Amino acid sequence: THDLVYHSKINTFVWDVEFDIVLSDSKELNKCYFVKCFNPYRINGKCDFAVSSIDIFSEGKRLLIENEFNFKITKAVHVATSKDVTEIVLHLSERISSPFPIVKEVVYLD
Amino acid sequence: DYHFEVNGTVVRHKNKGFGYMERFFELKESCDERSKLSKKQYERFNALFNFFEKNGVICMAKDAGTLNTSIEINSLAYHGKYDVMKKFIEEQSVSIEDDYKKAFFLACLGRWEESYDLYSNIILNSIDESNGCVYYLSQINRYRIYQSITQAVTQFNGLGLLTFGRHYKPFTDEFLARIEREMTNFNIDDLFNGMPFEFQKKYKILEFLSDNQFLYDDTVKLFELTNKVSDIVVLLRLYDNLRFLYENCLWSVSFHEFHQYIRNSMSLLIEKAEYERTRDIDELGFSFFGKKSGFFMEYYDFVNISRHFKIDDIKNLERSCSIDKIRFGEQEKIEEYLVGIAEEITKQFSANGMNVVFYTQFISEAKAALYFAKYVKLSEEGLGKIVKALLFYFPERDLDIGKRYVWLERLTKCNELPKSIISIIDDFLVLQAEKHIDQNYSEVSSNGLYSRDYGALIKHFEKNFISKRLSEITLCLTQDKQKQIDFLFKLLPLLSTNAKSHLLSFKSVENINDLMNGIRIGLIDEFTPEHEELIIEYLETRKVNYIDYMSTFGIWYFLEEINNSKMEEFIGMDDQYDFFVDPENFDYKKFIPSWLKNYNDKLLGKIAGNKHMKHHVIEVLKERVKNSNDKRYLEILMNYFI
Amino acid sequence: KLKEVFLMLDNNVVECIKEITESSRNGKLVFFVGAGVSTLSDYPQWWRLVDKYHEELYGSPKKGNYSSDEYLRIPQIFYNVKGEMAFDGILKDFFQVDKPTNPIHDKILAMNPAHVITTNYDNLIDTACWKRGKYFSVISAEEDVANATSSRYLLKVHGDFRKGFKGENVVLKEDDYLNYDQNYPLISNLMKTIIATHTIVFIGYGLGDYNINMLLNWVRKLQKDSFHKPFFIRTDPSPIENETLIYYENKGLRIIDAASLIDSNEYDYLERYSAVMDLLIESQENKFITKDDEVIDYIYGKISPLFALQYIRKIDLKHVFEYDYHFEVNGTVVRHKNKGFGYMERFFELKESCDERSKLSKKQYERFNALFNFFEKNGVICMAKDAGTLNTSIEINSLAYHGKYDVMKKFIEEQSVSIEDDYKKAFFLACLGRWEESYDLYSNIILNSIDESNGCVYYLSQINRYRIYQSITQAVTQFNGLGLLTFGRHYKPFTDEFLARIEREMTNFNIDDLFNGMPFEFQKKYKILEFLSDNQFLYDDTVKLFELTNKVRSEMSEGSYSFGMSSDIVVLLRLYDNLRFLYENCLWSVSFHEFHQYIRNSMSLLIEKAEYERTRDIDELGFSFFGKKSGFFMEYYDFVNISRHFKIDDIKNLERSC
Repeated sequence: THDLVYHSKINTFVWDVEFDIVLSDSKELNKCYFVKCFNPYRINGKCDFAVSSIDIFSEGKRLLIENEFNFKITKAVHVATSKDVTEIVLHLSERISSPFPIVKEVVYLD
Repeated sequence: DYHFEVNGTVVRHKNKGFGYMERFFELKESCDERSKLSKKQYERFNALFNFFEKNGVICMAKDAGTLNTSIEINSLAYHGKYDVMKKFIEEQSVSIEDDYKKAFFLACLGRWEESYDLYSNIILNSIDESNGCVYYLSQINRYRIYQSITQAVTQFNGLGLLTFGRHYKPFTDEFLARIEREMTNFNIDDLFNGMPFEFQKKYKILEFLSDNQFLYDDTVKLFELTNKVSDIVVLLRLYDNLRFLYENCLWSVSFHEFHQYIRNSMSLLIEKAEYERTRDIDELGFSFFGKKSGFFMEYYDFVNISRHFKIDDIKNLERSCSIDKIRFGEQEKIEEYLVGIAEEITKQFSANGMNVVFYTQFISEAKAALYFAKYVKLSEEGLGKIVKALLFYFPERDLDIGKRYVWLERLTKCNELPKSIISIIDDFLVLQAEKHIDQNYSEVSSNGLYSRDYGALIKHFEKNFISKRLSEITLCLTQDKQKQIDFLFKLLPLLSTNAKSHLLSFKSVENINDLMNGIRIGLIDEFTPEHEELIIEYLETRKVNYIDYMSTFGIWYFLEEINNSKMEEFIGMDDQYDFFVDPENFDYKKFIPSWLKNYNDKLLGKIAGNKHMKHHVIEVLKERVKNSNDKRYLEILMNYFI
Repeated sequence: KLKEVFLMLDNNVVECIKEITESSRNGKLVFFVGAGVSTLSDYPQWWRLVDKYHEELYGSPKKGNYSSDEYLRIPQIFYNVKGEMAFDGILKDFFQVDKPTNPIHDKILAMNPAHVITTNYDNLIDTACWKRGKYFSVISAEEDVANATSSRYLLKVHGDFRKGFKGENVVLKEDDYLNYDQNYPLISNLMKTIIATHTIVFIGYGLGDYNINMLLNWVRKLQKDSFHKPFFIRTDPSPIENETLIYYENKGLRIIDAASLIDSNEYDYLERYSAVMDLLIESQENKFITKDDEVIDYIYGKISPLFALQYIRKIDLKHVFEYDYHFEVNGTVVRHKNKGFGYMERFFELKESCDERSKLSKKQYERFNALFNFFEKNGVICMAKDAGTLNTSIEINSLAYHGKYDVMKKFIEEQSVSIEDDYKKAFFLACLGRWEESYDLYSNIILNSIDESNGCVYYLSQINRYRIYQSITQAVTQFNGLGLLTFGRHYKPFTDEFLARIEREMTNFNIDDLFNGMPFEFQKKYKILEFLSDNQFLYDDTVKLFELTNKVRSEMSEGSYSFGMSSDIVVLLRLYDNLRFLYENCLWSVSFHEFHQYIRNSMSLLIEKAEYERTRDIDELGFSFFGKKSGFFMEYYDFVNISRHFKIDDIKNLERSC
């Protein structure tokens, strides 16, 4: 739990951690992770408001299509270095009000 | 006995004997004193005059009226003249010093095996039948090349196999064994002591090279951050320490000790100059006395920044200080150097380019150069060649598609986009489309950006650019090439009207999930009534569930691109929805500041432009920033709400 | 396989091999190459030359075997009767065939000998010296001795054909063998002094050569303890039989034989030499397998000199062990380049096991106790992988840091006891500003510190007095200029006679040359004290401070709060490590301009980072409720550091940003 760093200008916790995924539809995904991209200088010509280009990797190579906003839950989540951190992830998932509270490697393209 | 100041002159100190230097400098100007000198010794005076004017010692301190030293480097390696060094290496060597610089150049092109062999040849042929300077230098360079080979082989064949798939073993195993055997227990500390006693008295100034750390000048660098309210004695020493190592063909210019203080001098100098500015403004005035920052980057400054800095270090430079206030001198020379880098990249990938050590040594400076290029006004042809190289011949193992797009957006900030650059980007998009015909090929990016941003940038710079090639590719589409249709969906604005008409029939809109898929890929621009009715049923479904995308619908309504009024009947639930649909009757006690951290420039501009929420939002932000040190809330407050 | 081959070695061989390696690493090993290394690959020997002398002289081939005297009598007879021309022609015909070098010569030169002495007239060793890239002044005739070009001597005792293939240039006949001291006095004296003052290892000789017997007879007239017994690398294909070994060991030859080491054939000279050479070389990179007795012995051999020193910082302990182990500042140790026995790991495990200590030697328990007391005071705890709750307390057990002027004044007024008390008194005197008396105290310490063989006190006193000379010169220059107008009275600090005296005795000092002029054992044991002469000792922790500054600022701009270890603990534990080293040992340059700025920069960074961490923008919980436990508790030492190494401008800038 020494690799978790909270970022301020975007409500996110960076942590090299993989979480199993359960969404509203029956399709289920194994341990995966998110990558957020804070870009306030992004081309938003259309009705785009988000400053974060948030996407998902399944196994570091499998980027799944966004499609609908799946109602994902953290389920069992592993740091892949020390031990399972399920509580340590779910406890700070709330009181954030930002989608994908815990991601890995925010790119911070300014 | 004499303090040779780096600014150009010399000052006296501890010369208990006669003042030979003062008399020499006095006779430098008087022609009669020159004439009265003896004939056999006159040529020696001429040689001394040539040496002293070359090294940059002008005059004494009592008459040092002119002291501006224009640094000049004539080394071929500094300017990255690879085409010249290759031709020189192909040319046979006539002497030993020419052989020495051939060895050094061979070391800078990554061919370390040939460089080591040629250094061994020099050692054999110049054992002691000279002044010994070449023998000493070629012993040190040999050891440094051996260290570099060991470090590369412990890393390239150690862990970096995935950087080229399978072990490329750039150095042969027999060669590795030979260099290990020939260099068992080579004492580098005592090497200078093994030289003849005459050498140790004459070339005493070459002692530091045989040391584990020799550049203990960093302790002097602590004078750059003293807050007493110059710095030119450090920059001149940096050039003084670069014209030695890079012009005497020495193999101590690629290690981490050299790169560490160059990354420390060039950072401390710019930071202190940034502190000289923004501090004189406090008591002198913004523009009445704020002429310039003080620092002036030149060709030999940009080259150092390119060669030694990394991307994270450059970003740290940009975050701390505003480099945009620092003008880049000698724009033409920077343009030519960048064009040379682009030519080298183009020639490297197009050819075999299997040689990997030089690739790794040179890709860093190439990336740093094309990163810093945004500060230099590049010529039209030069920019065209730069962009062509960066798009079609830069390896994808180092620069991903997202980083590639970031690089161009960085380059287009300080320069427009004439027809040539947009034509190059159009050709790149065409190449991507032709690559997408393979249904098993997918883009990999570590920045979130993709090929959509290229079309978006083209449209932003040119509102009516219709890529006829893309239109023809769309016309020639089939049903089974689903991935191609998706990719062309991502670039809808760049297609022609008949192309759009043919494409839209392939994939229509469905319910809300596909609706939002089309919105993300920009399928629809004006919200058609059918889309509007589809929206309501989702909200009507939400009411049943309540008795998500709701924030998106509220924001769209706030942006006035949704003109439906019956949705006004559906308020009193989510905070953001009511905020963006009915600011009149919102009770503001439920507002959360975190929302403001997800809004781009235009949304905050529209929020600030509205009267009914400006005061509430600004007082919320002030309350939040009073009790916290968050820079994001203050940044939002000052950029848009003042 | 070779690792256990080193084990199947007699204790005499075990100690001889380590002695040779120690001499080689000490630059004291002088090789003695003889006939047998040359004839290894293809070089012709003297027997065939004597055969052709018999042919040209006696008509018929030699019958039977010629005796030892005939080896020199037959060529002498040929020279006396037929003359010099035919002799020179025969030598020219024989000795012109160039032969390639052999790996044994490369192995010999790979041990970095201080000198090599050979009786070979060939240039095989000479060419191997040139081709490998190692310089040697060739001394073969008398005139070369006067014209020596360097300090390394490739001595050709019997001469060579470098000036021409002539009989005079080489000692081959009986006349020049008998009249050797009357023809080659200088080279003989040089050989004798090299053998006396260095370590000699004979290779190639076989106890049946005139040179070996002459040297052994020369040894008999060298008292008892005035000479070292040279080593002997015998490579005959027969066991030493253990009686001639006794005879030659009594006469002064510690024989090492290759027949016992390896089971080679009778025509395996190459393998016979190569076994011993590889065994010697492989022992130059590592020591033998260790036990509880030797590990503590090795550590005490590498740490005992540091005992005289009051305190030693942790970063340079890698130099003590020569980059074998990376000593982390937090008190942990990690493996960096120790490609051998893990002595530090075993030391720490034996530290953490009382039962493993009961099997120690008699007094080695006391040595380990001393090492434990030393390491406990130095803050090192355990290995890097095994470390937890490493909280440590910062303490300075000195008086200059605490600013107790009256206390150290009273201490100065008290009587002296030893050299250490005088040293600390001189440092206190310099701190009080009475530099005039401090210089005299340091001079007296220098004078009285050489009668006792310590070195540390003398070296540190010289450094301190040189820095005091710098300080008083700076004070004088300030006073006679700006200081003359800052205050009314000029206030002449020191007498003109004293200034003239210090100027006379300070000229041509060459401070950086002080360590080079130090005795070899002093610079070997105190490798870390070289950094005190120059400003290298701040480079190690300045390069890693300018890099943590950018790292912390990057997080400042990025706004990434961390919930784990703070990056400002490496600098914090380096502040009170360099400060403790500089103050506890009572060195000067605690008021050095460069050292003050490093402290100021580190303090400024610490306060910036701590004030940033104080106002966290966290509205959520930490690990469970909160991660941080405390902040920047400005201790007494922190206040002293801020008060002593800051100016008004620096504190003002710090206030206007925190």
